[PDB]
Formats: sequence, structure tokens, C-alpha cells
Amino acid sequence: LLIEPARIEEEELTLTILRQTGGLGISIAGGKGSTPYKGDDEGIFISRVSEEGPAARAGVRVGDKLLEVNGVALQGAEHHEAVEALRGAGTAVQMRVWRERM
Amino acid sequence: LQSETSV
Repeated sequence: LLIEPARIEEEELTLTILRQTGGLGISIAGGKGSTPYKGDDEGIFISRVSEEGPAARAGVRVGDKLLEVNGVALQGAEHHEAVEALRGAGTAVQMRVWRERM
Repeated sequence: LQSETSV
């Protein structure tokens, strides 16, 4: 009779990425009109993270669903709309992400 | 159509 202990199933975080120069150290996948990264979800997902890049230093993990970037919601966004938002984000990139337990 | 983009 081992009772299941309390466990987090889903998280929504606000992560602030800091890049003085160069990149955010992440790749994104998916978007409206593209093949899904996870099952049927058409949302923008983080497909990889550089270990020596800023995103890893901010807590960004692989599989995080990208919901918002510095005040722009990416719900139902085409892939190139997320792309443009991220490239055009300045030195501080605060994003809202949806995370799921593995 | 599958896009992946590093930024």
C-alpha cells in the first residue's frame, strides 16, 4: 500500500532569457500549417537547447511549449511568426511556456 | 511542412 505522493503534472513558467550578444541558444518547431512537434498540438515548441547558451541559463528545457514572448501571444501562430518574434526580441527575452511532466 | 529554426 504505497500511496502515490503529490506530483506536479503541468507547469506554466515565466522565464527571462538574457543574451548580451548572439543567440538565445534554442530551436523551435511546429506552428500553424506545419507538422506537429507533439501529437496534434500545432503550437510552438522548444526543440533543442544549447547547454552553453542563454536559454539553458534561464531554465528553458526541451519540450516547453512557447505561449508568449515579451507580450506577444503565439497561440495559433504560424512557424515563421514565432521565428520573427524571437529574432526581433531584444537583449532580454521573457517568455511564458507550458511544461509537462516526463 | 515541418519547420525547425534555431535562434
